Amino acid sequence: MEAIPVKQFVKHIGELYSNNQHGFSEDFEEVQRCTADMNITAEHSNHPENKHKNRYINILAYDHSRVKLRPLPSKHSDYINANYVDGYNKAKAYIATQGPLKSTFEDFWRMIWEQNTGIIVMITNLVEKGRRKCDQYWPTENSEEYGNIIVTLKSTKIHACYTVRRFSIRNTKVQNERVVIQYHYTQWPDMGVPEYALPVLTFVRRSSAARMPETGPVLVHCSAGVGRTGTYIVIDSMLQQIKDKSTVNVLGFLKHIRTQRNYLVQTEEQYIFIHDALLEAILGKET
Repeated sequence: MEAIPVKQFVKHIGELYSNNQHGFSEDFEEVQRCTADMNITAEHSNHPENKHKNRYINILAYDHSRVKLRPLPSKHSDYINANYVDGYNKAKAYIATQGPLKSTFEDFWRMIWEQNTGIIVMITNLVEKGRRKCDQYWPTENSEEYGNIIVTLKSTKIHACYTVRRFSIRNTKVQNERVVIQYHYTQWPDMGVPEYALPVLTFVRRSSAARMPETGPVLVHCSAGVGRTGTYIVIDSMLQQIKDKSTVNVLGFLKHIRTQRNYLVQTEEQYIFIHDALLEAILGKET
């Protein structure tokens, strides 16, 4: 599949790092240019009624892959800045989305309900170095109402680098009650990428393993829902590919998902960090 054997992975890393990381720069420029001769529309994102529902004006939801809310008894009531994103050998394994705004809390929770999503992966802090990145769309304790969905915090589990929050959500218009587990990574740096890949590895595996059978896509968000979100999706997907085929196709998979949401894996640093992480994962398994 134009993939690399796991055994060659270590060697491939060497190459990409060699010659002042020329390999990595080529690869990421290819990722960046892979849309060059593709115009992917995001028209609903820029409809006047929907512009306030985007956290970042340049981070849009491609029309073709966007998650649509069921329309309401409400012109653009169907829009949320969210896109289906493929996982390894499974279409629409994820919903990549922005960290919701106060204004989109209802949309966000309704999407989770309507998509049969049971896992939230959140890869941001609410505020970072004094900068707002994400509004708190869950109750600090007990219940909160977001439109037709009431969210009850049931249990919280705080690890070194991530917090797990077990929520019970109920649709007041509907069974009516669903468990939704948020895995909240809490140690992503203000700037750049994590120095140590292992906590991120650990986070991916546990959050990934929480995906239960016959459930809707896992929702992954950070602030904008492209950089860290894209990084998560690639690491998780490639770990599945390694498990399933003992191969890796980071460049191939990423070029693919770039068509489904804009800027997934937003930086070359993120691109390299993916490789570091898979390297550590592979060398972990080897021992």
